[PDB]
Amino acid sequence: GGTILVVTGTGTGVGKTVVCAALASAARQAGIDVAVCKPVQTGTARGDDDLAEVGRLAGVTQLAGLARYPQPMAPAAAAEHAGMALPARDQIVRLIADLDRPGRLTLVEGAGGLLVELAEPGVTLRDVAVDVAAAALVVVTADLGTLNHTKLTLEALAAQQVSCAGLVIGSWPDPPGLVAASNRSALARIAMVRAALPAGAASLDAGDFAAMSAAAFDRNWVAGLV
Amino acid sequence: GGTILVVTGTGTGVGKTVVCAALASAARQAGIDVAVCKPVQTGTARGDDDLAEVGRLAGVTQLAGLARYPQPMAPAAAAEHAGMALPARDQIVRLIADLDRPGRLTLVEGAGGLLVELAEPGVTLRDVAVDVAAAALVVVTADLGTLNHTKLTLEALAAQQVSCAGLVIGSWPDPPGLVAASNRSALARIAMVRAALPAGAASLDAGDFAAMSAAAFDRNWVAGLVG
Ligand SMILES: O=C(O)C[C@@H]1CCC[C@H]1C(=O)c1ccc(-c2nnn[nH]2)cc1
Ligand SMILES: O=C(O)C[C@@H]1CCC[C@H]1C(=O)c1ccc(-c2nnn[nH]2)cc1
Repeated sequence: GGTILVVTGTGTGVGKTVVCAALASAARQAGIDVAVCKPVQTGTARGDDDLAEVGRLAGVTQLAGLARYPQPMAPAAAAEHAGMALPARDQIVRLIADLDRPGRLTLVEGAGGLLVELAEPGVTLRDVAVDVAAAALVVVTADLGTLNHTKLTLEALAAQQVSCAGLVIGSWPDPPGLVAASNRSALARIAMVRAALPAGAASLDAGDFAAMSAAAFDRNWVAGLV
Repeated sequence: GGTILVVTGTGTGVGKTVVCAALASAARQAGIDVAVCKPVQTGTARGDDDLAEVGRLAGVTQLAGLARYPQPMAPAAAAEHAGMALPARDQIVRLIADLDRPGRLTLVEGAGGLLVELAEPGVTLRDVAVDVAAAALVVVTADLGTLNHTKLTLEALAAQQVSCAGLVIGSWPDPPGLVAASNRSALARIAMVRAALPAGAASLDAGDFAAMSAAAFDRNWVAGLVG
């Protein structure tokens, strides 16, 4: 096998997709083969497609998914509004395990936060992480309230013995501000801050995003992932 | 002693203060003596005074504060900016113990979410609730992402055997969209929703706020809080 990392977040809209793209770009530039799995995607009616984002930003081609739901809701709510169940737990775990191979970094992007239901009955990305023996990278914001949501998420990981690979601030503001600067210092006292992506990084073209990603992550940490 | 309830939330600005006032108002209309304490209050340089708001909204007179910091930040950050220390864990416990009283409902309003540090080193409202054997009333939003934060908060409570007294939706929109309606039904299956306060309840005057508060909570549940 290779390395499987679930990329979760403290909640919704925190930067999970752009962090997945940034780490994939950084890993590829270190020579690592990268695959990204988005088991469940919602909000397709308005055009949401996180895998296509990763492919355009980081050039990844191994992009695996199982289900797409039109409504921009939690997967279980989007599934219910469409009248079709979520995928099975076996579907998600086996897709991830089949993606995994030696020399490869396989990133699993969840929907919303860690305890969001992704499969029936009540299966979350935390359950998936246990099943595939993956560590968890936690995407956090720099905004008011992030320390509480980070601590809650890390405790939920530890409660099921899921290792934490570190934190990433999904959007670092410019200029930072008092709360943002205080939060970044405190976040590093909670867990290892692997990167802070500049605000607006999701809008970069592929070449600019690759330069940003290469500078945002520590090269020794990236190469050490596989 | 009486009944101590810590009033926490899934995060910052979710309605902890208005829920404290609503439950205080509902208990006072049932004849229950209510005290509300605020161990750590930040944002005083902005005029934030949750105790003053609770008294203004619900008519609570027994209001007890402890630590006050100017900046509208997390307690640890607001204290550091002011060159001040956070209170001790026992100081928060003493604040609550001196209010505790048979026949009285003592609400302990937190700052931000459950794992926010209120005392050094890393002492949170969850630790306080263990010290004073209080249940925890969790204020949640109806907005996108609330189920995850609610589940995370309830799991944190269980991890230290802090009983969950229930959930309160801090602001319930009218009319509710698909997300808000979905979230409420899902929330009611995660735990018992004690009330869903209408949006803008914080802007009601004394008379209207009391009428809203009485209608928002099950009278049997409120009455059974204190014997
Ligand atoms: O992936 C994201 O974060 C953004 C997507 C964009 C479209 C919907 C978002 C989503 O999938 C989502 C996941 C969980 C929850 C939730 N958790 N607890 N209550 N509701 C809400 C939304
Ligand atoms: O009580 C509230 O929520 C509102 C008050 C109003 C003024 C600041 C708010 C506060 O006290 C507060 C508490 C914790 C955090 C936090 N948690 N994790 N990172 N930062 C942020 C703010």
